[PDB]
Amino acid sequence: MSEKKQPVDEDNWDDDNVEDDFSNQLRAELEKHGYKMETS
Amino acid sequence: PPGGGEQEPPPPPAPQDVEMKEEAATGGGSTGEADGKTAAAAAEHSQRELDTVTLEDIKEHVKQLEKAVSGKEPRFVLRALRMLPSTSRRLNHYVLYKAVQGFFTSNNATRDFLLPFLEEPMDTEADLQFRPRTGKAASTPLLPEVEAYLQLLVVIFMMNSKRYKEAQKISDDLMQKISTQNRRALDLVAAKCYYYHARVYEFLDKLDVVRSFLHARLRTATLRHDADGQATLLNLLLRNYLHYSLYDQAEKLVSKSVFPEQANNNEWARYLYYTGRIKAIQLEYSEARRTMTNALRKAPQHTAVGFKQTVHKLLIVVELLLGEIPDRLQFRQPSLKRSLMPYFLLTQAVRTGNLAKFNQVLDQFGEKFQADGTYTLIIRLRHNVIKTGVRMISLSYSRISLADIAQKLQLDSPEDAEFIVAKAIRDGVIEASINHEKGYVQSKEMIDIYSTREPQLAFHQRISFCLDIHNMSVKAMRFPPKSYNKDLESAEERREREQQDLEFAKEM
Amino acid sequence: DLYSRYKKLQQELEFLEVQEEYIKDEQKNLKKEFLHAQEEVKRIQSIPLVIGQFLEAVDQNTAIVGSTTGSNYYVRILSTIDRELLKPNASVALHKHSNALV
Amino acid sequence: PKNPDLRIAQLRFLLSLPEHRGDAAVRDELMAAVRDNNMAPYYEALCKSLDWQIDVDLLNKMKKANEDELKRLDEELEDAEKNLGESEIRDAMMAKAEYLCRIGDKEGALTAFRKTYDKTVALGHRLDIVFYLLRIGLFYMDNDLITRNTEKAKSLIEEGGDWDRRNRLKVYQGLYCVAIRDFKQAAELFLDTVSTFTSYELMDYKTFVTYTVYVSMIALERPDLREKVIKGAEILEVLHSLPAVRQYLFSLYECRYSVFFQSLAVVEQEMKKDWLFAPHYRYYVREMRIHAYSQLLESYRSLTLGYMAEAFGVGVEFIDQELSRFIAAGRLHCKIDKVNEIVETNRPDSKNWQYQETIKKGDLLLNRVQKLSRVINM
Amino acid sequence: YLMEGSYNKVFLAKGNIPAESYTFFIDILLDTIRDEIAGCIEKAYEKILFTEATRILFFNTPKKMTDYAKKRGWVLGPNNYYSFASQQQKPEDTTIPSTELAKQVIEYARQLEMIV
Amino acid sequence: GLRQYYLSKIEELQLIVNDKSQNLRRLQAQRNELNAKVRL
Amino acid sequence: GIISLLDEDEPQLKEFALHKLNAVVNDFWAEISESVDKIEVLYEDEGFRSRQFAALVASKVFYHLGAFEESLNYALGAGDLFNVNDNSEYVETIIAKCIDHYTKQCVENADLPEGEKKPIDQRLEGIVNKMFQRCLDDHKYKQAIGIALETRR
Repeated sequence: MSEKKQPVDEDNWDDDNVEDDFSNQLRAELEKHGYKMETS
Repeated sequence: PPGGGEQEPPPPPAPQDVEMKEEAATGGGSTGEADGKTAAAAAEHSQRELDTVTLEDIKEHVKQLEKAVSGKEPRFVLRALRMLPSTSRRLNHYVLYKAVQGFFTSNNATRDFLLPFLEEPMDTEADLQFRPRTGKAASTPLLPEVEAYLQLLVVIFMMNSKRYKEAQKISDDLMQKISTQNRRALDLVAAKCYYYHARVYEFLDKLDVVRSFLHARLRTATLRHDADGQATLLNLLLRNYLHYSLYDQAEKLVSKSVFPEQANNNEWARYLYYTGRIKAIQLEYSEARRTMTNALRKAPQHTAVGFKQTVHKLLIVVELLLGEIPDRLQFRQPSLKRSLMPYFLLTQAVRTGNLAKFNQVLDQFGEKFQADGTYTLIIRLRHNVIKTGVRMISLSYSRISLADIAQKLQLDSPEDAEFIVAKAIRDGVIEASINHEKGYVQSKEMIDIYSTREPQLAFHQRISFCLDIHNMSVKAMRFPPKSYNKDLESAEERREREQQDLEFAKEM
Repeated sequence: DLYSRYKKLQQELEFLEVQEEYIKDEQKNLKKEFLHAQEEVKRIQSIPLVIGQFLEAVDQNTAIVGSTTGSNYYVRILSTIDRELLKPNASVALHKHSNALV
Repeated sequence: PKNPDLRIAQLRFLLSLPEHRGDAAVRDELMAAVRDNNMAPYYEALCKSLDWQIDVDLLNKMKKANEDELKRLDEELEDAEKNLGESEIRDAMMAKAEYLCRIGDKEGALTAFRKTYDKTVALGHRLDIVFYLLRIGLFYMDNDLITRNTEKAKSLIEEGGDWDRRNRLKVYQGLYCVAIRDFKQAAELFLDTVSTFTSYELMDYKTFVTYTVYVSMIALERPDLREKVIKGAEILEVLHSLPAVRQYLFSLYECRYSVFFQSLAVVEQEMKKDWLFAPHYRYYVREMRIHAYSQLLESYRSLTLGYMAEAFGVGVEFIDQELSRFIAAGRLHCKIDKVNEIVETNRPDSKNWQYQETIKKGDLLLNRVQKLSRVINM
Repeated sequence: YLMEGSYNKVFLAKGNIPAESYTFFIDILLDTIRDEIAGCIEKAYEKILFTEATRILFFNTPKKMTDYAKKRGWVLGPNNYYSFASQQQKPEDTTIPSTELAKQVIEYARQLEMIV
Repeated sequence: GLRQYYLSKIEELQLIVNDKSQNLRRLQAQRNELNAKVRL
Repeated sequence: GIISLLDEDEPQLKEFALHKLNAVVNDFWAEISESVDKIEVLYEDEGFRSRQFAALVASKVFYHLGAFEESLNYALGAGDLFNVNDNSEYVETIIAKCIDHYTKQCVENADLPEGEKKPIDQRLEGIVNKMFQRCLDDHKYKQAIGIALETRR
């Protein structure tokens, strides 16, 4: 079995959607709240 | 010589063990059961030939010292193979050339000696009329020449061996192809040699007079026989017609040979793929994704699958062109993971609304996308990013200034920020109005789509389809009804004993 | 001869065409005929019915009951009975002469 | 034995994945590795460690000590068969296979546990063997071998009551359902917290209290948080020793919205360094943000967007970019305005959103069966 | 740039013709944009005076705007483009499902009971 | 052209036989299981 | 690419265009297959000096596209230049159209040949017996007996 005549050449899914959201937005959002209290 | 005479002498006979059992069983069968009685629509020699293609791909590697394949040719090429009383001496010749390797030294076929291994079909009453033998006795040397491909002043030994096979091929094209499956069994041998006829020519030769030779090869198809000649001669017609700009795509629309209706589940499965890229490359989006998906799920159980590495890339290129996107790494492998990471990072930007994030991809991995040959599709995704963005913004914000959306989409201009929204209503992404005098874009809260016809269309596509698979689970189910041998009523003897017992009671 | 090779071979396509049309009639005609006997078998249940009690079954569609005349019997079934309505210790019906499940 | 064996699995997580924190974890685990006859589970952990060039004499004193306990089985199996009890060869090493489960790998365990499974005729030794199969199924994360023997566990408890074999069992699905992302089951397995004893794996019962409260604040709403975990005497006094978790849970209940994020930053950081929540620490808070947002928003309808800065969490544009990405995510039923500076809510029926999850599963199951019917029948 | 809504950057490329004249081509590209904006003037717009949408193409104030304002609507008034934003006539159609679905429900019963 | 006219009909007619005969054998055995239900 | 020069109205380009319509009849056969079929216009325009070879290439190109009678009516009206060349794999393609169309015509003409009879072209009837003369003179009489029945004459 397992031929494919070659002409040319959970644990994982939920976090991938969560990797999509905070991909480049506030990863370690931990200390800006300490710096937003005196601004806002 | 001790390192020689202990490591070299078992590579002759243990292949000679298995080469008296795989193609000798084919040669003992496909001479007497293809030119012989029959090998019908349920044949075995075709799948046996598949087994003698896939085995010898990774079987041979070495340049064959100790004549371990170099002595197979002066063995296997001196074959009359006419009839059993003349092959009963040839069965000894499968053993008589073994001592030629063993007692003496043979002619070591090392890059030069293939010329005295090809001129034999005159030697000892050999023929070409038995082309189930001779077309296999073409292919049985025609494979391991081009299986290593070895590309060092060898190409003419491949070519002269192909010309001799072309001499069998033209006799297949002209002389007595009726009902012996001489076309049918050798259409595979046509198709299987074409991939070696291609990769030689896709290395150092031309491409295009074979095309006109392939048209006459296609011309003689479908008139005389109508199975597996309509199929392989069109995928092998497409293989560089896609990779050229020649017309060849509206031709395949008006090609009647779109359906050969059965193509052995592996040439059929990629057939929908080669025409799947055709509708993709000429802007037919929604029709293409269903024949991309059907091209993915009719495929076998192999692991080194680099064309499946290509369709799994291409299948959801065109769905990024439409909007839907599945989790692509849902079958991620140690060989699939490195082939996804640039392309998976591409659809990371599409599901976001950023604009130069696409450009952060298109310089970081612009060179990789041409290596896969997909760049002309990638460049037009800027229209789809901004229509994804304007749907995201209009669904998030209700009353947003048009001089705010441009700074969020880094458009650098509010004067065309009206203008994308103009085609966004022309295309019909968002519905509601724009106060151009003020600057805010209001939107109506459109809820309760539940009282609209449109979820029934999501039903009616899927109601009728699930009734089809219930039909197919009936239409593919009534074949094992067989050998229902005899519904016995009750008996002959016990029926008569029942009659005698009844007559006893009536007398009583 | 070669001229008979086509004339006799088209002669049986004439002959083959009826047969697939013929069994096409009988895919529906037996269903309208099977439903006649489907109700016809229940004449055995008519009035004069006696009472036994289910004990066990040997196999598919054949069982062992014990009559209220005291003697046990090895009896047959009637096929319309849902078998999964049987045996806590099921009171059954028996034919008054041939004495099988009703 | 396998009773101190889970702390080893946490300390192996403590070794590798904190990358800078890799010095005291390779000391105290090695403090437990080159004693108590451990041989097998740390060869690649030595490769993840430094060189430690002379461990050969450290191995040879222990593989000999491995053999000394091995050969005294080989000095027992012929004296236990000469005058047989209840297969006292097996009956000796039915307790010493769990040593060889710790010392060797699973293979010396799996052929000896299934050996002695046919020995005992009462389940009271059988069902303790199955718990040993579960606990190794967590270390080697045998997510397919736990599916067999959990049913093979659960099939045994029904005869008898076996509540120390049932309530202990509920902890094992509870730690498995929280290992996978299944929180509405994990609070349901952690429902009792009464007969959940001062066990071995959460050696503080108060650590088990911290785990069952973190999963409860997702899994259930507030007709049930206002009755079950706020009123339980068994749950109130055990976090009375905790100043952190008491303030963290009640700030959601007392509507102390601004201080809610302060300890949420503490828990989520602690959730990262903790084992077994670190696979899903990014999924937790984004569900706790959207639960803290919509709790406040479903009270009113015309709440302005500049009120939530000084009362709920500072940064107006921080609230802006956060609410924009959740309405676009298809949840948090409201609709924000921008230039008159207000947030409007709506109310949808439980029809459109309930229809949405149906069409996912209908496509998913038909994806399963259409792909199946191609695979079978060629 | 003609694919998305961008129109100004299109005519910034009509400020940038580097290679040769390209004159007859961009004038057809003028013409196929002229009806496009005269198409896309018909969106949900308010009152526009005779300066704002008078300069959205190119023109200062010729009678060419009267060619467009009498071709389509947005009626010539006191410095006004009148909005006939109705979109009201087409809904409340039960019959169009009631013809089409009565066809489809029978098609369900075809591949349900009768042997095929 | 009797090779290329007349023999072009033997090659065609056998193709219509080799599936319409298979249509029968599927169909008559489909009745044959149904006929077993009736008499029994 | 020679398809664009089919509106010259100088006829000598058309005979220069049809010089390329035979030897490379397989590669831009893709091109002038369905988009351009303007053979029949010059076929009817009273030049003529051509329309002879013009009906050949449409008898080529409608053949493979399933329009066999569209090839066949052009194969009838092409005249001598269609039938001058029979040493190829193409002569089997055309007598399996025409003679098959002939014998399925003559079965209808075995019923009622008198009154509203079909316009039997002299090329439609003259290559029937000519190929039958090719059978009488090539030694085969197991098939010379055959078509002599199949002509229904």
